[PDB]
Amino acid sequence: YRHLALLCDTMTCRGHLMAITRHGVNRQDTGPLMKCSFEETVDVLMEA
DNA sequence: GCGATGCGGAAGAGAGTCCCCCACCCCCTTTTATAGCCCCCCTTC
Repeated sequence: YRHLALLCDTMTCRGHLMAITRHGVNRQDTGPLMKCSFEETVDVLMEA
């Protein structure tokens, strides 16, 4: 359960349903370098 | 009467898995020697 509970917590820790796509994982306030390694490498870095 | 605006729906992006003018050079022409090559007309039968 702890593995399942951890995934659900990360998807709801910010008070809204956060998808595990780029639209939810890159929107969270992480560093641009982490975001660029996931998806949208240049668009993420251009915005930063 | 006289304007002014937010939301749903549709659309659309965006990401993942040629013709002319201006130098410069060559050939036009003439002379001559050389000789193989080849076109053209003539001649043969």
